[PDB]
Amino acid sequence: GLFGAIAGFIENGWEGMIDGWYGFRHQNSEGTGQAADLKSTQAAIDQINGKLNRVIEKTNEKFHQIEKEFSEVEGRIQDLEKYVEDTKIDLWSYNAELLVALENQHTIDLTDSEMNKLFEKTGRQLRENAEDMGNGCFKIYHKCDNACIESIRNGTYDHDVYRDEALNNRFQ
Amino acid sequence: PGATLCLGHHAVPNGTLVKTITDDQIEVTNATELVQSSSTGKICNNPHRILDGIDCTLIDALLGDPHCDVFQNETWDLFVERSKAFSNCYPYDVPDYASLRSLVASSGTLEFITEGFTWTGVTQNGGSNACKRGPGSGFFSRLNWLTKSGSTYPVLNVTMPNNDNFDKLYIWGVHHPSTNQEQTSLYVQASGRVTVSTRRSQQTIIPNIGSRPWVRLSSSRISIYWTIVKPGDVLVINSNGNLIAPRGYFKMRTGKSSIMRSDAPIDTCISECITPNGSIPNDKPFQNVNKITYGACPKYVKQNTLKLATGMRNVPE
Ligand SMILES: *[C@@H]1O[C@H](CO)[C@@H](O[C@@H]2O[C@H](CO)[C@@H](O[C@@H]3O[C@H](CO)[C@@H](O)[C@H](O)[C@@H]3O)[C@H](O)[C@H]2NC(C)=O)[C@H](O)[C@H]1NC(C)=O
Ligand SMILES: *[C@@H]1O[C@H](CO)[C@@H](O[C@@H]2O[C@H](CO)[C@@H](O)[C@H](O)[C@H]2NC(C)=O)[C@H](O)[C@H]1NC(C)=O
Ligand SMILES: *[C@@H]1O[C@H](CO)[C@@H](O)[C@H](O)[C@H]1NC(C)=O
Ligand SMILES: *[C@@H]1O[C@H](CO)[C@@H](O)[C@H](O)[C@H]1NC(C)=O
Repeated sequence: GLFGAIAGFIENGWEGMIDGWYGFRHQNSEGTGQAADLKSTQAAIDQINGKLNRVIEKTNEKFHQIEKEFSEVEGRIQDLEKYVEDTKIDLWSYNAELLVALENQHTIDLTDSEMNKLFEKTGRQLRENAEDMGNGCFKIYHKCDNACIESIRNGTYDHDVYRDEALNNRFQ
Repeated sequence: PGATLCLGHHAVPNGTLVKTITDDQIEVTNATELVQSSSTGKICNNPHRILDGIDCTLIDALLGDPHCDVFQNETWDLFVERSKAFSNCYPYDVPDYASLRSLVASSGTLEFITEGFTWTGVTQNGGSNACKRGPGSGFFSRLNWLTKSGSTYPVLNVTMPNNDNFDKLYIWGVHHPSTNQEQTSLYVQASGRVTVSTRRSQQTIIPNIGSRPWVRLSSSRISIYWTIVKPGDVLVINSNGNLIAPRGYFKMRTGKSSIMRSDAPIDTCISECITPNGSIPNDKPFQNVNKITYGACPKYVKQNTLKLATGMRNVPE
C-alpha cells in the first residue's frame, strides 16, 4: 500500500492472531505472548462496514419497461430497443467494474494506513526508551515485565518511570 | 536488560482474490460477492400479485377466447405468459399488437363494463365453428359480431358518451371475408366500412376480401383496433358492414403492473425481484441472471462475479 507497513516493513501477517486484525507480539524476561489491539482493529472494521453498506444500499425498483427479447425480425424500432438496452448494460457493467476496483484499492490502502498508525502511536508512547529496529519491532531498553507490556498495549505506559534506566542502556 | 515489542497484523490460510486499480488479481483476507448469479428457478408468489396466463396470452384473455374466460375481470401486478399458450377462437391479427399488449399489461386489469349499445336493424351475437364455446359455435366474449337482419344491413350509427371520471378502453374489430360470396352473404353490401371516432381522433378501416391461410376452419380474419375515450368525450361508431362491435369498455388504470414471458413455476416464498429464470434475492447491487426483471432488483451486468474486499491484503509466510 501507500504506507509501506503491510507487505513492506512488516514482512508478513500472523495466521496465529485470531482475536483481531492488528496487534502485538513480545519477548521479555518472562517469555513470549500475543494480543490484538482493539481500537485499530475496530477502526478498520468500521470503515469497511461503512463502504460495504453504502455499496449494498438497495436503490433500484422498476416495473413496466421495454421489451428486451423478440420472436420476429422487425427492423428499425427493434434495432433501437436492443441498442438502448445494450448501451445501458455496458454502462452499468463499467460502473460495477470501476466501483470494485476503486473500493478495493482504497480498502488495501486504509488497512495499510491503520497498521502504520498503530506503529507510530506505539513509537510515540515509548519516546526515548526504545528504538525502531526497521521491521515493525521496537527494541525496548529496560526491564519490561508483563505489567509493563500490558501498560503499552492499553495506553497507560508512563515513559518517565523508565527514562533514566533506558537512556543509560542506549548510550553505553 | 531489555525487551522487544513487535507490531503486526493478522492473516488467514484461506485468502480470496480481488481486483484493484493496479492489480487484476491480489489476495485479501475476505471478500463479498456483489453479483447475484443464481435463482431457485421459481417465481415467488409474494409480495406481488402474480397471474399465470397458463394457456392464454393477455390479448386472448382481453378479447375473450373461450378457453380464457377464467381471466374475466382479472387483475395483476405481473402477468406471466407461458410459451405453451395458444389461440382457439376466430383467427385474428392486431395491427400494433405490441402496443395493445403493453398498455393493457401496464393498466393491470381486465375489468369490463358492459354498455347498452343499440344495433338497430342487424342480427347480434354471431359465432363460428372456429370459436367453439361449450359444444356449439361461439365467439370472443367481449366482441359482438353483427350480421344482416332478413336481407338488409343498414348504416349503423351509434354514440356512447363517457360521463365517468376515468378513461375508457374500447376494443373493436373489422371482419375481412375470404370471398365476395361471404361478404354479401353476411353484410349485403359488396364493400364494408367501419369508422370509430371521438372528438379528438378518428379511425376508418376498409375490409379486404381475399384468402389467407386456413387456420382453425377459416380463411377469413378479424383485425382488432382500440380507442380510448376520455372523461367528457364521446365514442361514435359508424358502419355499413363488417363491424365487430364492442360490448362495452375496459377500465384503465395507471400503476406498477406489467407482463413477463417465462416458463418458471410459481411457488411459496417471498421475493421483491422477479426474472424469467425465477425470483432472485436483492441483497446484492448487481445481477447476471437476466436483463429482464420486475420489482426491486439488482442492476443487470455482464460479469458473473465481482468481489468487494472486506479485509486487508493477505500475506502469509
Ligand atoms: C350519427 O350519430 C352522430 C352522433 O349521435 C350524430 O351526430 C349529431 O348530429 C347532430 C346534427 O344532426 C348534431 O346536432 C347539433 O348539436 C349541437 C349540440 O352542441 C347543436 O347546438 C346544434 O344546433 C345541432 O343540433 C349533434 O351534436 C351530433 N352529435 C354529437 C354527439 O356530436 C350524427 O348526426 C348521426 N348521423 C347520421 C347520418 O345519422
Ligand atoms: C436465464 O435464462 C436464460 C435463457 O432464457 C439464460 O440465457 C441463455 O444463456 C446461454 C449461455 O449460457 C445462451 O446460449 C443463451 O443465448 C442465453 N439467452 C439469452 C436470451 O441471453 C440464462 O443462462 C439463465 N440464467 C440463469 C442463472 O439461470
Ligand atoms: C467473510 O465473508 C463471507 C461472505 O462473503 C461471510 O459469510 C463471512 O462471515 C465473512 N467472514 C469474516 C471473518 O468476516
Ligand atoms: C366484471 O365487473 C363488473 C363490475 O365492475 C360486473 O358488473 C361484471 O358482471 C363483472 N363480470 C364478470 C364476468 O365477473
